[PDB]
Amino acid sequence: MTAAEHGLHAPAYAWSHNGPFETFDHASIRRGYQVYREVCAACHSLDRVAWRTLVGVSHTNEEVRNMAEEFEYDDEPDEQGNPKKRPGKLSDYIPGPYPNEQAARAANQGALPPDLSLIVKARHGGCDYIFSLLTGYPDEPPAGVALPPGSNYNPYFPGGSIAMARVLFDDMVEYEDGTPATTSQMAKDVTTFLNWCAEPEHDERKRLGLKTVIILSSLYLLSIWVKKFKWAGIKTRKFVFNPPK
Amino acid sequence: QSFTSIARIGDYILKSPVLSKLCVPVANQFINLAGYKKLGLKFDDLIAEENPIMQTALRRLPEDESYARAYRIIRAHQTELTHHLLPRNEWIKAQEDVPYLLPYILEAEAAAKEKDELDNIEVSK
Amino acid sequence: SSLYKTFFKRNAVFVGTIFAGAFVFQTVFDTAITSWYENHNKGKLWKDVKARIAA
Amino acid sequence: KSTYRTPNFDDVLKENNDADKGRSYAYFMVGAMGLLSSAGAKSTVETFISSMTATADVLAMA
Amino acid sequence: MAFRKSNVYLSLVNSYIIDSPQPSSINYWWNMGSLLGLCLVIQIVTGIFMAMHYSSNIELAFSSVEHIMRDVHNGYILRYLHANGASFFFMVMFMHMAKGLYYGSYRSPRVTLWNVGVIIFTLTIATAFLGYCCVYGQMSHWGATVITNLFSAIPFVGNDIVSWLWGGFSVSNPTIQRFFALHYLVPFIIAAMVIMHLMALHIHGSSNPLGITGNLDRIPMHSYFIFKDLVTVFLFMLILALFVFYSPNTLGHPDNYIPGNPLVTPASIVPEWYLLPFYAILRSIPDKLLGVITMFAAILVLLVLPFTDRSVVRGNTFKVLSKFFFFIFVFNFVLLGQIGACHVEVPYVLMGQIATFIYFAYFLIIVPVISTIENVLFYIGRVNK
Amino acid sequence: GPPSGKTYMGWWGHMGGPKQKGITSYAVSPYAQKPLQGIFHNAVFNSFRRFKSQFLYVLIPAGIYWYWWKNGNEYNEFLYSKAGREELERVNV
Ligand code: HEC
Ligand code: HEC
Ligand code: HEC
Ligand SMILES: COc1c(O)c(C)c(C/C=C(\C)CC/C=C(\C)CC/C=C(/C)CC/C=C(\C)CC/C=C(\C)CCC=C(C)C)c(O)c1OC
Ligand SMILES: C/C=C(C)/C=C/C=C/[C@H](OC)[C@@H](C)[C@@H](OC)[C@@H](C)CCc1oc2c(O)c(OC)cc(OC)c2c(=O)c1C
Repeated sequence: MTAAEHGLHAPAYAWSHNGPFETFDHASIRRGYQVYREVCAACHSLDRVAWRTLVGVSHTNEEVRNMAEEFEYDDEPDEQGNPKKRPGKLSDYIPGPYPNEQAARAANQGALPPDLSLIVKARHGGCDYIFSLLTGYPDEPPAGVALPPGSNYNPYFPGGSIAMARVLFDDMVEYEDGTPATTSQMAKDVTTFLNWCAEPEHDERKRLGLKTVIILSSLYLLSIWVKKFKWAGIKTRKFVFNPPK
Repeated sequence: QSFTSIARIGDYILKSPVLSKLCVPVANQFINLAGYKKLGLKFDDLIAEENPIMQTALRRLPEDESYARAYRIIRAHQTELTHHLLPRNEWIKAQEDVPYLLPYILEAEAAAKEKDELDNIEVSK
Repeated sequence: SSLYKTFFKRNAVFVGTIFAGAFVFQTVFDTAITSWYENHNKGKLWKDVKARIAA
Repeated sequence: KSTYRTPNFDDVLKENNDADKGRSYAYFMVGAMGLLSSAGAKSTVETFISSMTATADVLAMA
Repeated sequence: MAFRKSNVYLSLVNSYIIDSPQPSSINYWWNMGSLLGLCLVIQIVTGIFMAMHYSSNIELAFSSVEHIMRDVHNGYILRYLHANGASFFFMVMFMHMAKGLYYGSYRSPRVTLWNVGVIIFTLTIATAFLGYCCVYGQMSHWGATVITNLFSAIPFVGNDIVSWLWGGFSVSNPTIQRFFALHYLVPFIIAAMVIMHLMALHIHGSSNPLGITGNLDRIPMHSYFIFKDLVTVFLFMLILALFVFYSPNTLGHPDNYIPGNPLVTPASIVPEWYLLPFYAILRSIPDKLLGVITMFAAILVLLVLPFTDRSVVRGNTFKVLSKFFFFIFVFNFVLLGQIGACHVEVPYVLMGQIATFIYFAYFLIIVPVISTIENVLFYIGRVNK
Repeated sequence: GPPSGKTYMGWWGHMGGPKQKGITSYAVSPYAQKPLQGIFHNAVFNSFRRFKSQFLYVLIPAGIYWYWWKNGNEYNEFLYSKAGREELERVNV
């Protein structure tokens, strides 16, 4: 199939979480959340992530509580049955920008910004893809490419024509920890944050794997030895034939 | 495939000097590559025995050949399980790789075929 | 290995001792692994990030 | 050949200066396999049993 | 006599696992069967614990699986074990089948054993498909759509069978709820078929790598093979563990992390890897009916081998031409799989059609021709007259 | 119990094999044997033999298929590049 239709292969960046013994970098997760809140959240929902999961990961119990309370959620009807709102709690899920699909399409030239809860696992390339997409918008499309009105060119997206315009620009965010908010830095951070949203069990999963693999390896090496011992009499057994008179 | 049939085709090739000089050398090379002789086996020891013809045949085999087949088979399993081959001096030589069970098999197939023929004979008046 | 004959003296290890040793192993092994893991990832953990935060 | 003439096992037999040499090694291996298995089985059982405890999303402090 | 022999229940255990006489020479290729029983157990246990947290309603299925992944303690371990285990179940089954093919295990007196195995294989393929649909991701919806549609190729009543399977106008709630119910049931029917498989195995015992009788030298299952089985059980668990903990999604499809959408079929749709060779076979026939008939025939043709293998010796160990063509068959099968993973494009379409021919030609032409030639070669190479 | 059909395998004491006579076997307790460490120096060069006889049966069919695969792939790549769009229109429909 043509290269344009397939999309440009995303290269392999040196993510700090790549490697069997590597955990996520939690400071990057912390920063990624800010980029998500200040840039992405205007068009992208994050439906599967509950506030409580942030605690002990990227924020404190107090910080998350404040963040949740900035949003109103439907509450149980009062004594008389009329509906009533309520500030958010830790048990709630991060709210999305649109009330329904139709309202989301209207605000984006008819396109639908997907939920990002699983985006890292729902695309070949994973982090490499997401990062590359965000930092891969050329100022001008290659010569000859007739880009439809309202569309944008990005070599990493299949078909090259994507409905999301470039949204990351240098210093559009003021990192709370003082880090220089370059576009590639912000891309690196949200992407790390989105990987955690999709794989919250990552750090713990690899820790368990380490114990599991050590025990199983030992059991394997050990069983070989035990088997050879139990078979030694059979393996070294010897026969002699003396034809009967 | 019956041994009567393998014999029919094989003998036809063996008689005709055209085919006989063309095939046998190929067949000889095939037999050496097979490798069964390195385990101490004779080809006839390799015939699948779980059928009535082969049971009739093995039953009719003289004692001495029977005890011999038994030793060769046991020796082959033991060598196979040790992942080795026998020392070269113990391999079966071509002169020894004789079709010792073949005559008993052919005889039983003929007896069997005749019964099948006689049980189904039509009659004309 | 005479180290074996001191503890078990030519006899195999009995299930009771095996079970008991397993409970011990479970705890020891877990701490050893968690320690190495957290150390290998020093700087990236939330523990480390919280130290550089004050609010 | 005479059945009383036992074939050569020299290549397999250990020069017995330490009688319980193979026994100690075998029993240590068997014992260690028994230990790591029991710990493994215990961990497997707890993993499954704990999947039935209250889920993270239902521990709401009303 | 010993209690293990006298007790009604224990004697079954004794005759099948303790005193069962095994041919002394079976190699590690004979360890696959126990690995298959182990796989069956892993799938059943992990599936029941997950069922406890799963909702089959089409509106909740995908989220209920995300709930298992996020909120259930050790939930991701159960799901990843189940998903990766299904793949491992197929890898081992192919090896178990390939072993049978190579050693003439399908031959008399083990024909019944082989036939039951073919049934288990069909049931296992159906069970995995039903499970895959339960996730209700994009691949789930379209997989359910495409596969239930296979039956529309049946003349006259085909579309009726499909609407009946669906429970409506298209793959919807009724469909996913019945597929979960059926996914839970089939594993138990497979278990009953495995017992029938072991029953046929017991009357004649296992075969061996030499292809000849094992009656002159047997050793008890207990101790020898129990511990030899243990060696591969751990190696199997180690490798499964590497995937479950270190690379849990490498054997799946990213599109199944997207909720099913009835109005859009992804351009990236690709069947599960273990179904690729069959998919390729179907795709190679440019006709609807014939495509589905040929694909099903690719499975049923396995039943023909006891009749087309004309050899007078069981197995390929001492057969030069048969060994060569066996490997042509294996690699041809891998090719069929690589073609299934490719686009319906020029070089690929023709290669798939030729590989499909080679697949069927192996059972119907190559084996009978080659086995006959080998029969004759064995004869003229020793008869001096 | 109920009559059982004749098979090709019996049980200990009546396995169904032919009568054995003249064969004498010998064995030595695994306990009396040199603990697992001798599988080297004596059992190393001897190994790798059950693949030196087999690799050709595996390699040749593998080679044929890998080459065939590489070729068709590289041809597909050419067909979908600029240089091959002419040939593409020809071989396509
Ligand atoms: C609204 C103006 C947007 C903002 C702010 C961001 N995104 Fe977006 N995104 C938007 C649309 C309209 C689309 C649809 C694209 C299409 O052609 O259908 C998207 C899509 C994405 C995707 C998915 C791409 C794919 O492979 O299908 C990703 C990974 C994505 N967006 C990421 C992303 C991030 C991380 C953002 C903040 C840094 C961000 N988006 C902002 C619209 C808008
Ligand atoms: C209820 C008991 C139950 C049994 C018994 C069971 N499963 Fe499942 N299986 C499930 C549930 C629940 C799901 C959905 C969760 C999931 O996706 O893993 C599932 C999903 C699947 C999936 C999809 C995996 C994925 O990608 O998420 C496959 C494939 C599968 N099962 C294969 C099997 C096989 C093969 C067997 C039997 C040999 C089996 N299952 C037995 C309950 C069961
Ligand atoms: C289509 C073929 C086929 C399938 C599928 C199959 N089997 Fe078998 N099985 C056989 C044959 C044939 C043998 C006899 C092999 C021999 O002795 O040479 C066998 C033997 C066995 C053995 C004995 C040990 C061994 O590996 O030879 C066990 C145990 C076994 N199978 C279990 C299973 C289980 C469990 C499943 C599936 C869940 C399964 N089989 C599926 C064909 C099959
Ligand atoms: C002649 O050759 C042989 C041979 O004969 C045999 C037997 C073996 C050995 C292998 C086997 C016997 C394999 C057998 C496997 C099976 C019979 C599989 C049966 C499968 C099942 C899944 C059983 C059903 C189980 C359950 C319902 C339990 C799950 C549920 C639970 C734990 C409930 C949980 C709930 C709560 C509330 C705690 C060989 O290896 C062999 O060749 C060397
Ligand atoms: C209620 C129970 C029912 C209805 C059971 C039905 C069982 C059917 C068969 O099993 C016996 C069937 C699964 C088996 O055919 C022999 C497989 C090889 C089918 C292979 C198969 O997979 C696909 C797939 O997985 C997809 O996913 C995204 C998409 C697909 O197209 C794009 C296919 C496809 O085109 C084919 C042929």
